[PDB]
Amino acid sequence: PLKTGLQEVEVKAAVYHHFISDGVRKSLKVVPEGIRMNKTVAVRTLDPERLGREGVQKEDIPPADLSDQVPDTESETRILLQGTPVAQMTEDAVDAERLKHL
Amino acid sequence: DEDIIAEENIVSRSEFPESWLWNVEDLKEPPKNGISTKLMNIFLKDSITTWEILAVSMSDKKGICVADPFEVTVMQDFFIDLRLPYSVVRNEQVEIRAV
Amino acid sequence: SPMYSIITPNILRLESEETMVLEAHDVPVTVTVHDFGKKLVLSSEKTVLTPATNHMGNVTFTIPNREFKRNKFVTVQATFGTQVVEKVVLVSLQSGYLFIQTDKTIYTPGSTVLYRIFTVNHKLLPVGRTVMVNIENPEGIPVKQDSLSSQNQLGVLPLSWDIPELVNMGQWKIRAYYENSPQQVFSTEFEVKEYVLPSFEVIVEPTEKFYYIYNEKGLEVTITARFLYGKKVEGTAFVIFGIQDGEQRISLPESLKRIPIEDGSGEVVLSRKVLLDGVQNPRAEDLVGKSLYVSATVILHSGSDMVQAERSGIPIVTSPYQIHFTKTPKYFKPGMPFDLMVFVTNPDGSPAYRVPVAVQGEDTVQSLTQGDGVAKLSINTHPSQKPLSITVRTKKQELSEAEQATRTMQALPYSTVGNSNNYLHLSVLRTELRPGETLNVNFLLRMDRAHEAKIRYYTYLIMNKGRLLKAGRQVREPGQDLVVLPLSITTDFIPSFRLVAYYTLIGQREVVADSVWVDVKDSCVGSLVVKSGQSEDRQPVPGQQMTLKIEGDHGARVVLVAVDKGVFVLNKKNKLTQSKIWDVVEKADIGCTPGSGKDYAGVFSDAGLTFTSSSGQQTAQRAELQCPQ
Amino acid sequence: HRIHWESASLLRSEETKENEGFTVTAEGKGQGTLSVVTMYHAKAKTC
Repeated sequence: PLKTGLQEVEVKAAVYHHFISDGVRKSLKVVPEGIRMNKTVAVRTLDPERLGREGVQKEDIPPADLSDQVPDTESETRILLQGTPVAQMTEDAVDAERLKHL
Repeated sequence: DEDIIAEENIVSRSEFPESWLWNVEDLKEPPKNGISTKLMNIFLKDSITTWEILAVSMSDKKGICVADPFEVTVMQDFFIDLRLPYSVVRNEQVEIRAV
Repeated sequence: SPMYSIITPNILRLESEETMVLEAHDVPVTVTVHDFGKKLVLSSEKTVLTPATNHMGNVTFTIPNREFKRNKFVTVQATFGTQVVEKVVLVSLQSGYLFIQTDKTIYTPGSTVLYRIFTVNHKLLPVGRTVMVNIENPEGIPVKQDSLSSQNQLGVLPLSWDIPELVNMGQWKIRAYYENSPQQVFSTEFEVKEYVLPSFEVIVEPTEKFYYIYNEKGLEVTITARFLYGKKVEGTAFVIFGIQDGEQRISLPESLKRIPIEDGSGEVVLSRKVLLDGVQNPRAEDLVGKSLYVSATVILHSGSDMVQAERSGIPIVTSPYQIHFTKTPKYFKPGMPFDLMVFVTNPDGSPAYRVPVAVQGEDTVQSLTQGDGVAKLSINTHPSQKPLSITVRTKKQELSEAEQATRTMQALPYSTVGNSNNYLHLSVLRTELRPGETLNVNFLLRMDRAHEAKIRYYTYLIMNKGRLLKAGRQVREPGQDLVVLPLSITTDFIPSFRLVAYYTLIGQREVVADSVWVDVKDSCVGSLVVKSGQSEDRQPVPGQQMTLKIEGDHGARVVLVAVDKGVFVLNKKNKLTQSKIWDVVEKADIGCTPGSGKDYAGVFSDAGLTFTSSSGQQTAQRAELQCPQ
Repeated sequence: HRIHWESASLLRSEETKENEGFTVTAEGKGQGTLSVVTMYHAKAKTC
């Protein structure tokens, strides 16, 4: 193989003294050289009114290193955002288990 | 013809899917003892295997029922099988086989 | 004027139609539904009772609202011209089902996923409501969620998703639920893993499902491999064995064999010595309760393919049968004979066939089992009120006496007042009942021996799918002790039903009752058939066309899908079948006890039914959602 | 975006084909988490 991506392969066959023949056409993949690894750049928490300045909180994300990248290859960056349900303490009063003296 | 068959004028099978006929069909033939019959036509693919067909019916007076599997066998006489790996590393010797 | 009685389902489901049976034992009556403090009024109905109609009120109404967001109750009241009777019942939220179908079973990155959702109600009929669907990755955090409505579609929802190119691997889940009741969810699983399609299939099978520990031939298995289009195969196979304990696997390295497969047939044999030496347990009897499994690999003569097949769960036992008491009433019958129904199965769970049972205490009291592996027996009572213990033992011939299964069961008495002690049980051969056949309910009866010439009639009800299907009334003339009900079995009775009957006697106040559980054959009420309308000349050829013929009921929709048979070799779990539908609908009934409780309140409240009387002779209440255990 | 109570615990992802500086701001009230992951092909210079 010489180039990455999808490639097509054809094979043909014919039979002597009879009118029968066949042909197949399939495809395969070609991928670069090396190994695949992921690098964690930044993990941050968001909590306005306690870490920022008057509600608005601003951050900054430095660029990644990518020191030993394979030549002629493309990287990919993903940003994941999530919320944490923090349903807290101070629940109801004492349950109805020992409310039989009322 | 007058020339022994060389390899210039033969078409090649190309379609190799894994699941097809994702259609929906309705029955409105006039009844005959409560059984309606519909006729449909299908064009087979270009694989040599055994296809399995399953159908599910859901009316308004009886409810929901599931049919039984049906099997269709596609077969030839002289043919070619090709086995390929999933992925190949660039710039490396690779061997493939044809049967 | 003497009494007025109301029969009601135990739990009523919102947005449906329910019934009450009113029995005055020429009066207008009215029924009304109020909330619990008092939310205005829900509904009310008016009816009249006619002496020519035996004073039976089959009052039906539809239960509605949006305020119904723990568990809650509702009060139903009824005034019969002058006197009022009321009762409080529970309200639930489960209001239908959801079925999910996917075209394939295993995918690759970059492909697409296509699935369908079917919505049905309690009676298994199309409905239209709002649903929500989530897709969950292996860890558990949802990736994509969506909301949909299925109005004006007769109840089929198609959808689609597209797997990315750079995605995780393993097991992914689809979870769907109604918008109204988020407490109940329905789920489906699929796999994501790169692969390449195989070319032939391999089957491994033993000769006996069990494994008697006293055999000198060990365990023998056979190997059969075949191409996809029907022709035979040749090659070589490697086989290995193992031992499975509760979440544990041990591999025996000494048991690895190579065999040539010609025409798709291979034989493997394992001896006692290797099995004994593999473990550190010279005592054979310590091995009972641990299972075996075998693994095989097949290679071709051209060095082109590699297929693996595994069979797991060969039990190790000393008795080739098993006894059960899952469907036998627990409270016996003082004086009158007591009927038992045994259940015999193979060790793998498959029902047995043509094996005799008996009782060690008595003699010649024996029978056989039909295709369901159920045998019917009867036994007399002392009739002292001391509880009795019964034992059952298999009496199969041509087998040694030391290899017979047996077990024991206990019964409890019935607490009547004044010794009326009247029961019900059908004296017909418990066979494979079929829709369209007939049943003969035989009232085996024993009234009080002194003045049994006062009772005029009985009342009986049929319960199915948690609703009152039918209520009857059969009479008799004084001096009789056996009457028959020629029931006509229709298609709506599938898959099982419960018959409950009772009568009232003048003392003080007397009411006596009993119940029976019966099952029918399971199959879809409709009929769908798919076949080849072609002339069926020879095998087709790629690129050709053919004709497909369908037969089904008028005015229905048929959905289709075709899948290659090589995918099922890789992963063949979590498919769709009618047995699954019946299992799901059956597992969510109300009354879980077979029947014949401790007293009238017990028998009435053990079948999901509520009885209220104008004289205060009512039944207890329940406020949970599932029966214990 | 807008994070509410009902839609919580729903992973929200965005993609990029190049590495440059960012700027993210948050307003309102609550807690949340943000992560950045860069993945690429490396050089690892045989059965």
